[PDB]
Amino acid sequence: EPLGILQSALSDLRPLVTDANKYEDVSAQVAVISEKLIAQEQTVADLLLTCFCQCLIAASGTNPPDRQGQWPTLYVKMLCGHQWAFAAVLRRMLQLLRFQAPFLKDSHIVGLAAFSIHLHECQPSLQFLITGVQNLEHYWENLLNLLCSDSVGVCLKLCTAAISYAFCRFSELHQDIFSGCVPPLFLRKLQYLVPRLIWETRGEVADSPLNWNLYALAGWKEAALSLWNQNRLQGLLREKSFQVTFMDWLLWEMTLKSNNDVLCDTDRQEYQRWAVNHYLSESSVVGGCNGDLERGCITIAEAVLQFSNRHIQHSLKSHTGLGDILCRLQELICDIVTSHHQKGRRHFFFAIFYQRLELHKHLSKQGVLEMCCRILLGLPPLFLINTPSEKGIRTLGSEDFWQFVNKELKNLGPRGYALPYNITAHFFRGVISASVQCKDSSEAVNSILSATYSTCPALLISAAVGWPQLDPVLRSQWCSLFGVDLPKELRTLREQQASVDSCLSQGEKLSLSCTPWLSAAFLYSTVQRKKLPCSRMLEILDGLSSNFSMVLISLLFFSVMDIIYMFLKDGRKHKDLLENCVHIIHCLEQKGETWVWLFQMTDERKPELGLHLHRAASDVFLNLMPFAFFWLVPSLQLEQVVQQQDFLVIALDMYHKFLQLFVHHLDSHDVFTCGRQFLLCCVPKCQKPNSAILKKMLESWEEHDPELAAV
Amino acid sequence: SQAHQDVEKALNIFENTGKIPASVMEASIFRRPYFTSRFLPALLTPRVLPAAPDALMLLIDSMKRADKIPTNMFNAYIEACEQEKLRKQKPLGILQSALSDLRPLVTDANKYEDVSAQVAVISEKLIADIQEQTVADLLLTCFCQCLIAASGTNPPDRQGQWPTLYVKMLCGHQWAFAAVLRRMLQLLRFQAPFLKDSHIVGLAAFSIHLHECQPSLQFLITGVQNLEHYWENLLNLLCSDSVGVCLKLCTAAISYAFCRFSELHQDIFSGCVPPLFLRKLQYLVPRLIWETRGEVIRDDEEADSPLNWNLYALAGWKEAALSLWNQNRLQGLLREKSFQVTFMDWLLWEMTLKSNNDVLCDTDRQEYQRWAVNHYLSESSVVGGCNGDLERGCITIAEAVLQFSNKSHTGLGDILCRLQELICDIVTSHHQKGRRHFFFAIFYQRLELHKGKKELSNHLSKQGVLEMCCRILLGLPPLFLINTPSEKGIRTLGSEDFWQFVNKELKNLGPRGYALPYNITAHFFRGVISASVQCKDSSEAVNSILSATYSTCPALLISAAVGWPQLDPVLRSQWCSLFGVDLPKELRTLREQQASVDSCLSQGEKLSLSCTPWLSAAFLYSTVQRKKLPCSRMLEILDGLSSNFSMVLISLLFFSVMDIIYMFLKDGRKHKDLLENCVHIIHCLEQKGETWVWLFQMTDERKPELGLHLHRAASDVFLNLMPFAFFWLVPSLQLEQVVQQQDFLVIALDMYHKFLQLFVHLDSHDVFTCGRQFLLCCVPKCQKPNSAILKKMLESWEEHDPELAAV
Repeated sequence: EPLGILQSALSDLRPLVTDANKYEDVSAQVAVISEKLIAQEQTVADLLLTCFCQCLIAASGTNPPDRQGQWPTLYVKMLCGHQWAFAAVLRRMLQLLRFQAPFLKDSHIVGLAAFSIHLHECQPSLQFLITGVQNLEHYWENLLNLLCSDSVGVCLKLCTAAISYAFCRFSELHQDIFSGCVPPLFLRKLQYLVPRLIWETRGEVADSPLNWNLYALAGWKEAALSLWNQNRLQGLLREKSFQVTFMDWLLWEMTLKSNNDVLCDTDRQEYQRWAVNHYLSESSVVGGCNGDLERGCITIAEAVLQFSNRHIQHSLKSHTGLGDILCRLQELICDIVTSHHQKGRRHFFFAIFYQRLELHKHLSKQGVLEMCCRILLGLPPLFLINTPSEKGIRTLGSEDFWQFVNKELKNLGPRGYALPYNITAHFFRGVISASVQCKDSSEAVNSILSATYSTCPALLISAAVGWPQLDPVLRSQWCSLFGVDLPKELRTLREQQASVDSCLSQGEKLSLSCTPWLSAAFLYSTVQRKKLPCSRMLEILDGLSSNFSMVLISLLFFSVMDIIYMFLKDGRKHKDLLENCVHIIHCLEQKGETWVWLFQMTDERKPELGLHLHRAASDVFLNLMPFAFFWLVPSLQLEQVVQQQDFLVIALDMYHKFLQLFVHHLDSHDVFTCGRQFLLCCVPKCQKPNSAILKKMLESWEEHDPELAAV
Repeated sequence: SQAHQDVEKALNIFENTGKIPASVMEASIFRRPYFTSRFLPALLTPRVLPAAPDALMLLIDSMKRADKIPTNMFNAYIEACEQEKLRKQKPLGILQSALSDLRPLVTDANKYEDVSAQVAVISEKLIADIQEQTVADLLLTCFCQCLIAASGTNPPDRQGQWPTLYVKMLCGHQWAFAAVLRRMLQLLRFQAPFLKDSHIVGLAAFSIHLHECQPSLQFLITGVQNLEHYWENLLNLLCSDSVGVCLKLCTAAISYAFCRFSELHQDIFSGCVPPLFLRKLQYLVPRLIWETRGEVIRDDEEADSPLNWNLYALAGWKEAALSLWNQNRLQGLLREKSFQVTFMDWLLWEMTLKSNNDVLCDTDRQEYQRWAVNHYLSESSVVGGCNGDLERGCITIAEAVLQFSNKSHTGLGDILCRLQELICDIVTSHHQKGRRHFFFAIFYQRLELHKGKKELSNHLSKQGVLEMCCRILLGLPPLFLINTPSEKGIRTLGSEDFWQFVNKELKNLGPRGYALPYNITAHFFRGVISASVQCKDSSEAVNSILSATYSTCPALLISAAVGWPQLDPVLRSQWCSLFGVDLPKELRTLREQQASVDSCLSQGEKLSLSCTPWLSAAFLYSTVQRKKLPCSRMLEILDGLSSNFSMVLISLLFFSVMDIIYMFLKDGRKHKDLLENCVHIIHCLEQKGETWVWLFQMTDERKPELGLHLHRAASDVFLNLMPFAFFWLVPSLQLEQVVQQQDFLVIALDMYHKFLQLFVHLDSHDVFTCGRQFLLCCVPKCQKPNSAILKKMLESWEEHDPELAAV
C-alpha cells in the first residue's frame, strides 16, 4: 500500500502547519519510508506537488509567509534526498505548463512559483541523469522560452507571484544580498512583458505589497502594477545580471506566434514603433544605441541573419513576428535618405553581409543569399544608389552595389549568365527615382548607364532577357513624373529590340549596334522566347562588318551555359544544342579567328571581350566548363582546331581540372582518347615523349612544366 | 429573408472588435414594432445545441440580457434547446455481389452486354446516416476497381462505354445521387491529407462523367444551382485547407480527358472539361512547381502526342502535371476568355490561404507573390492586369481588401506588406502631379452605395467597411503617406488631404463621440515628426502645421488631449532619437496645460486660461472623468471675472451632453451627470446671461465661431440623436429657460420635429405634454392659444410658418 500511507501523511501535514508548531517536522522523514516503499507512475509527482500547492494556501490567511516557519525547506529536502522523484515533478510541471497552459487555475500558479524559488534556494539540488538538461539553470530557459511564445498570458501571471512571494519571504534582511535569492531570468521577462501588455507604465521614469493578497486578489492589472512602482524593485533591475538589451529583445520578439497572441495586429505595431525608439535613445553600457541610426539598422539585420539559421524550414511553425520587424526597418530607412544633410554613404549595411559569407566561405547561395535579397527588396529602390551631396550639386553614382553584385550573381544557378529579374527592376527603377533630386533629371542617367557597360555588365544582360516585361514601367514612370522625351540610354534599347522583333519576322536585316554582347543577348533570348529554331539566328546577320564574329562568340557562350544547365537537371546531353554550336563555328571558321579563349579560367591574355562576359557568369558553372569542352571538341574536324594559337595549353590545362571533379565515368574514355590523339598532329612544340608521358600517369604537369618552356 | 443577413452582419461586426453594435440599440426604443416578432425570434429561432463546448454567439444574447432588451421570453429559449435534444437524443450483401459481378465482364467483352448487369444493379438498389454513408462508398468504390480492371487490357480511348451508362443509371435516381456529393465532400475534406494515391483518379473520372450528363439537382441543402455552383465550393475549401491534393486532383481530371474525348475537332472539345480546373491549374502549378515560371528554359521533346495514361504505373506527381503543362494543345488553350485569371481573382484566392496549411516556407511564400505582382503589373489591360500604373496596382489591391471582408489574420498581412513595398517608391519620389487624391477616391465611392437607408442592414456594413478603411491606413504606412509637401526651392509640409476625409467620413467611426481612437491620431503626429526632417529648420515646419490645424480638422487635437498620457513619451523619445534637441513651441504647451491642470486639482490654485476654450476644457474634463472625481472639484477652480469664461463653461456642457449618450448606446438607460449640466447652467446665469442654445441648432444661421468649431468634430450618429437629450434634461428647469433666452420656441419645435422623424415610452415620448406647457408661458410672438391647439396635432407647421412672420 504505497499510496494510502502517502495520502495519510500528506494530509497529517495539512493542519500541522496552520500554527508554526516548533520542531513538529520529523513527520516529514516519515514520508521518506513511503517513497522508499514505492521505488509509469506519473502520479507521485502530482501527489507530492499538490501537498505544497494546498498547504501554502491553507496556512496563508493565518499568517504571512515570513512568519510561517521552517516547513518548505524540510519538505524540499525530504523530496530531493531521493534523486528519482526530483526527476519527475520537473517533468510533470513542464508537461502541464506547455500543453494545458490555459486549462489551469489562478491558485495553482503561485503554488508552482513558490516551489520554483524554494528549488532555487537548494542549489545543491543537481542531477545529471536527465537527458536534454545538464544543470538546473538550463531548465528555466528551457520552459520559459517555450511559454513566452505559445502563450504570453501565463508567463506574466507566473513571473509575478514569484516576486510577490520572494518580497514577502526574504523581506526581513538582505540589504544587499537580496539579489541572489530569486532566479535571474524571471526578473528579465517581466521587464519585457509588463509594458507590452499594459501601457500605463511605458515611459514614466512604502512597506510591502498588500500582505500576500494573491490568494484572494481582485485581478492582475493591479498586482503587476502595485509591484512595478515599488522603489525597492526599480532600483534592482539595473545590475548586469538583470540587464535586458536590444539584440536579446529582437531574439524574443521574432519568436512570438502571431496567432495565440493576445494583441490585435494593429496594436502590436505601436509597441514596436515605441520600443525601437526607446532603445535608440540610451547608452551603450546598457547595450542600446547612443542616439544614432546606423547602429539601429546594423543591429536589426545582424539578428535576421541569426534567427533564420535555426529555421532552415525546407519545403509548420506559425507566422512568426518576423516581417513586422522588417517593416519597422524601412520606416527608419526613409529617415536617413529623405533629409537635408544626406551625405549618402552606404559602405555600412553591406560589410554586414561580408561576414556571414566568411563564417563558412546551408551554403552561401542556399539560405543566406536569399535573405540579402528579402532584405534588400523591402527597402526603397533608392537605397541602392549613393546620392552624394558634395557641394549641393548632388551628382549620382554607385560603387557599393556593383562591388557587391559582382559577388552575389553566384546565386542564380538557373541560367548562369544572368541575375534574377526582381533584383534588376529596383535598380533601373531607382536611377529614375533619384534624378529628381538632381537639377537636370535627364543628364545623370546618361552618365550612370554609361559608366555601366564597363563596371557591372551583369545587370543589363538581365534586362535584355526581360525587356518586354520592363519597358512599360520605365515609360509610365518617366511619363508620370514629367512628360518629357526619354533619354538616349533608355531608348537605344527599344531601338535594338525593335530592330529584332521585326527582322526575325519575314527577314530584313540587322543593325548591329555598338556593343556586341548586348545585341547578341537580345537576339538569343528573343529566339528562345518565340520558340523559333536555331537557323534564323545565323542567316539574319551581316557578313562584311568588323563586328560580326564578336557576336558569334557571344552566341556560342550562352549555348554552352544552356548545355551546362540542362546537365544539372536530370543529367543528360541535349544533343540538339551540340549541333547549333558547330554550325556557329563553321560560320566563323572561314575567317581566320580564334574561338578558344573562353576556356581560359584566368585573366592572362583574354581580349577585353571575355572579361566583360566571364565577370557576369556564376562560378558554379565555370567549374564545369570542361564538362562541355570534351563534348563539342571531338564533334569537330580533327584538323580545324589546330591551326589556332596555343591550343593544347588549354586542352591539358583543362584536363588537369577534369580529374578534381571525379574525386561522367563513362566519359573518362572519350577525354582520355581525344586529349590523346590530337597531341600527335598538334602545334610544333613536341614530336614525342608527350603522348608517352600523358599515358604514363596523371603527371601531365611534371613534364609540361618543362616542355612549355621551348614549345 | 432579411433579418438573417442582418444577424450575420452583426456577428461579423461582433468578432473583429466586439462589444455590441450601435444601430440595434438605437432601434430598440425607436423601432420597437419591428424589434419584437421580426428580429428577436430571428436570433432565437436558430436555437441549435451548443455545438461548440463554449459560447460562440450566446455572448451577444447574454450581453443583451444583462439589459432589459430581451423580455422574459428569454426563458423559452432554454426550454426550447432541451426539446431539441429530446428530438436528437437518439439487402446489401446481394448488392455487393451484383455490383461486384461487373469487374469480370469488363476486360474484352464490353460489347453492349454490360446492360443487364446494370438492370440488375438498378433493380436491387430500389430497396435501401449509415443507410447512406455506407452505400455511397459502395457505389463510388466500384469505379476505382472497374476502371483499374479495364485500364490494363486497353487504354480509355477505345473502351469506356460503360461509365456513362453506370452514371446515367445512378443519376436516374434522386435520393442517392445527392449522397455521393456530400460523401465526396467529407472524403476530400477530413480524410484527404492521407487516404490513398489511387482513390483519387476514381474521383476525377466521376467528376467529369457528371458533366456530360448535365443532370438536375435544384433541390439540395446548399447547392441550389447546377454543378457550376458546387465545384467552386469544393475546390475553394480544399485549396484553402489542402493544396497538394488540389493539384494532385486537377492534374487527373485533365489527363483522363486528353486521352478520352480525344479524336474530335478542337472547336467542341473544350466543353467537356469544366472551366475551373484549368482556371486553377493556371495558378497552382507555377506556385508549387517552380522551374516553370518563365525564368529558366522551355524544354520540349514530346509536344504533339497524346500523353501516356500512366497514372496507375507512374513515378510521381511531378511528371504527370509537368508532362501536361508542356503539351502544346494545352499551353495554347490557356488564352481563351471562358477561363482567364485576372489581377482581382488571384488575390481573393491568395488572400484567403492561411499559413499553417501551405507547403512552402516563409521566404518562398514571400517570393512567389513578388514574382506574381511583378507579372500582373507588366501586362496589358484587355487581359487582367495593369500596364505599368503602380497607382492602378494599389487601387486594385485596396479594392480587393475591401471586397474581402464581405483581429488576427495571416494571409492579408502579406498583401498589406506588398502595398508598402510598392508605395515607398512613391513618397521617395515626390510626384507633385499624381498625389494622394488618387487613393482616397476609392473609399468615397465604396461609401455611397450605402445611402439607401433601410432596416438596419447597411449602416452595419458601412461601419464594417470603415473599420477596414482605417486598418488599411495602418498597414501601408511608411508613416507619412498622409502628408502633402511641395517644392519651390523649399518644402512647406502642408497636408491639404486627410483633413476632408476626417471631417467627412472618419469622425463617425469610434466611441466617445467627439474623438477618434488612439491608433490613427498618432500617425499624424508621428508623421509630422518624421517628415520634419526634409525641411531645413525642422522646428518651424511643425509649428506651421499645428497652428493651421486649429482652424481646420480640430477633431484631431481633442483626440490627443483625451489621449495624451499614452502619447507624450512616444514623441519625447522619437524627437530625441532623430535630433536630440529641445522640443518646439507648439508640442509642449499641451504638456504645460496638462501639468497645470494636475498641479491645480490636488490643492486648488485658480487655474489660468490659454485663450483657447475648446482645448483647455478637454484636459480639464478627461483628467476628471478618468480619476472618478466629482463635479464640485471640476469648476470650483475657474477664475472667471472678465476673461474668456463662458466658453470654457459651454464646451463642458457640450462634452457632458455627448457622453450622456455613449452611456445610453452602451448597454444603459440613463446616466447621472445631467446634474453637472444643471449646475453649469446656474453658473452661466450668475454671469450676464451667456445663452446656451447654439448647440441645439443644426443650421449655421447665426451660430458663433466656436459653436461651429465644435459640431465639426462630432459624429452624425449623435447629432441625429440630440433631441433625446434635449428632452431628457429640460424638465429639470423652468421660468428662466425662456423669458431670458433668445430663440427658444423655434429651437424646441425644430427638435420636436426630428423627435418624430426618428421612428417610422413614458420615459421616452413624454414631452408631448411638456412642450404643451412652455407655450402658455413663452416669448409671445403670437402664441395666444393657437400653438396651444395647433401644436396639439401633427402639424407644427400648418400655421407656424406664418405665426413666425408676425414677429
